[PDB]
Amino acid sequence: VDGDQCESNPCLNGGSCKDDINSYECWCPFGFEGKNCEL
Repeated sequence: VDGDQCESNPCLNGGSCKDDINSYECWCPFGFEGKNCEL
């Protein structure tokens, strides 16, 4: 489980962590952006 980028919900504000291939993608609610939804 090396593609366990959704271990401790890295994304912020109250977003979800989705996986792609090797790395992850965060899914933020409508109005938030960033790598780990920081804005």
